[PDB]
Amino acid sequence: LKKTILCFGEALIDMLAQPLVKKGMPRAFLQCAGGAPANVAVAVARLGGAVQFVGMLGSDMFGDFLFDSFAEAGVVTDGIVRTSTAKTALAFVALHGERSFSFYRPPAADLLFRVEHFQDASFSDALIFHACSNSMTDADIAEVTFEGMRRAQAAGAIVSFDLNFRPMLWPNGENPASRLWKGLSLADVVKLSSEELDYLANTLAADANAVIQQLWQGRAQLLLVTDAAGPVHWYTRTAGGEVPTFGDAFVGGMLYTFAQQFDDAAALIDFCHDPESIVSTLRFAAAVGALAVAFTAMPMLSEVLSLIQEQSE
Amino acid sequence: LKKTILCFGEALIDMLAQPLPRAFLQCAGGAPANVAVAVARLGGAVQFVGMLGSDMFGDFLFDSFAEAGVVTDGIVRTSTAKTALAFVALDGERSFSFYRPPAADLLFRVEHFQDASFSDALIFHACSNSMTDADIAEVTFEGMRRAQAAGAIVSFDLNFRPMLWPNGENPASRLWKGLSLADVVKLSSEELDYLANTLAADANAVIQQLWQGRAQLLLVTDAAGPVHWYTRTAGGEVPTFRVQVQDSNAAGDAFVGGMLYTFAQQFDDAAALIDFCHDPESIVSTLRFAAAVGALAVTRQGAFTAMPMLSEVLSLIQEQSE
Ligand SMILES: Nc1ncnc2c1ncn2[C@@H]1O[C@H](COP(=O)(O)OP(=O)(O)OP(=O)(O)O)[C@@H](O)[C@H]1O
Ligand SMILES: [K+]
Repeated sequence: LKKTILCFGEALIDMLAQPLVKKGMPRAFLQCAGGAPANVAVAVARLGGAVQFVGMLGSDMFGDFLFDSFAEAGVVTDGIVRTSTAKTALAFVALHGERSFSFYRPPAADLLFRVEHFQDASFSDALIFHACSNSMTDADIAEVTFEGMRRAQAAGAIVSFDLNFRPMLWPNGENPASRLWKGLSLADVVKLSSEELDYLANTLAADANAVIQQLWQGRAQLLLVTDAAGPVHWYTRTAGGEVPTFGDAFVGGMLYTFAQQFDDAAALIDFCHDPESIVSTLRFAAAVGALAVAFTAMPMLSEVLSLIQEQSE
Repeated sequence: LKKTILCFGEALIDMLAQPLPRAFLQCAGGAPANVAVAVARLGGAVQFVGMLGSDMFGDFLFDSFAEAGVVTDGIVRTSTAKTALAFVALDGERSFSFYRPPAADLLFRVEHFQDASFSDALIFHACSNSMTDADIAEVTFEGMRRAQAAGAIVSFDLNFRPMLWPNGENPASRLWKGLSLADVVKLSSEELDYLANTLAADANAVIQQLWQGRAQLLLVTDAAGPVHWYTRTAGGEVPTFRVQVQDSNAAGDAFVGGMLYTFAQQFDDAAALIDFCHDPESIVSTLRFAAAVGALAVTRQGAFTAMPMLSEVLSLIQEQSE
C-alpha cells in the first residue's frame, strides 16, 4: 500500500525470425525482451512511474539480458529471483502466410517462482499488483499467482488483472477456464480483449452480460474491454460506457496514470462512481501510453493540451 | 545392397550468437547428424535415424537432410517436446546454453527402429549424447547390439559433452558400456585422459579395457596434431593436412564422416573390417582421406554447410601429396 506498481509474472525472450536475405546464408533470429507483465513494467518505468518487476529469471545469458533490460528501463529489480534449474523461456515467432509460433515453456525459469520468493516489503509498498494469465499455465505457478494477488489485496494494493490469454501456452487437452475465473474473481481491475470476453461468455454458455455479472460476484470494480481499433469499453457495478480516443500500450498508460491519481485502493471506488473522471483518465492513459513506445508528440500533444484548456476555461 | 551408413542420435539447432538487437544464426547440428551429412556430401548411402520435433526447427532439420541427400525414412516426429537448441556465444571463451534434457531427440524409443534400416546397414554410428538419460541410453545400446547382430559395423564417437548430463550423476558407466559395444571407437585426446582418470590409470589402461570388448580400432584425435590409431596388433599416427581454420565446428564429425564413407565404399561386409585392421597400409590410406575431409570442413563455416564433396577431398589429397 504505497505508490509502487508491482508487476508479477513471466519475463522471457522473444526470438523474431528475420526474412531470408535468402540462399546460402543461415537465417537469423533477433532477440527481444518479452513477457506480458514484463513489457508493462518496462512501459511504466519509461513513462516515469515507480515500478518493480517480480518474477524468476534463469541464470543463463538470456536471464542476464532480461535483468539488464529492466535495470536500463528504470525498473526496480530487487524483487527478482534466479535459478539454474531451468532456462529462460523462449518465444519463437516466424512466418507460409502468417505468424508461426514455438514456445520453449514449459519448462522455464519463470514457472518456478514460489510463494517464499515474495518479499513483504514489495507488498507493503505496492499501490498496485498487476498480473496476467501466463503465470497460471500450470497448477503450481497458478496458485503462486493467486496468493500474490490475495497478499496484495490484504496489503491494501489495487489488484489489476490483464487476462492476456494465450491458449498455445496452456497444456494440451486441459481447460483453462477454471483458473481464469479464479484469477478474475481476485482482481479489483480487469482488462479483457473483446475476443476474451466472448471466450469467457462461451465458458458460461451465455452472453457478455453474464460474464460481467459474474465478475461483479468477486472483487472486480472496473472492467476494461479493448477492441480491434474501436473504442475502449468500461464497466463498473453501477454503469458502463465507452472511452473516445484520438492493447498493451494502453495497460502501461493505465497503470502509470492510476498510480499517479490514486492515493490508495479506496480511491478506486470513488473513481468507479465517477464516469466523467473515468472517461478523462482512460482517454489520457491511452494518449500518454504512446510515449512508452527526437520524435513528434503531435497531434496528441495539441489534442491533450486543447482539451485541458477548454475544460479550464 | 548392404552398404548404408546408419547415423543414430540427435539432430538439433545450433544458434550462433552474432556480435553486437542481438542476432542469432540458425545452423543445423548434432554429432551423428553432422556425420550423416558429411557422408551424403561425399556421395555415400546414408540414413539418419532419430526423432525430430514437429516444429519449425524439426522441419528445417528434415529438409536439410533431404537436400543433402541423407535418406529420411528412418526419422520419426513428436510434438511432445521441442527440437533441442544449442546457443553458442561468448563470455571471451566460446560459451554454451542448451535447451535439452527436455527435447524431441531424447524421446526416440526402441519401437521406432525399423528392421529395414538395419537390414541394409553396413555401419551403425552413434555418440554419447544419446546416452544422457537412462531411457535414451538403453535405446542406443539396443541399436548397437541390434546392428552388430544384423551384420553392421558399430562405430562409436564418444563426443562427451558433460554439460548435457544430469547434475551429480557419473556418466562413466554408460560411456564404458557404449565403448564395449563398438567395433570402431573415436576419442579426443581429452576424452582419452578423462577415461584414463576414471580408471585411475593411464592411456594404456584405457586401450586394454577397450580390447576387452568389441573394439578392433581406436582413433585418438587432437587439433592439427597427428591422429593416432590403434588396433589389437599395432599402432601408428597419420599426419594431417595444412589448412587455414575459419570454423573448427563439426571438424571431428567430418573426420568420422570421411572414414565411415570410405569403409562403406571399400568393405564388402562387416567382416572386412578385421582384414582392414590387420593392414596398416590401408589404415593410413583411409585415415588420410578422413583427415582430408576434416581439414576441408574446418575451413568452411557451420557444420552441415561445411562439408566437402568427393572431388574436393581427392583434390586436396592429390595436391598436398606431391
Ligand atoms: N587446424 C587443423 N588443421 C588441419 N586439420 C585439422 C585441424 N583441426 C582439425 N583437423 C582435422 O579434423 C580431424 C578432426 O579433429 P579435432 O581433434 O579438432 O577433433 P575434435 O576436437 O574431436 O572435434 P569436435 O569439435 O567435433 O569435437 C583432425 O584429426 C584433423 O584431421
Ligand atoms: K566447420
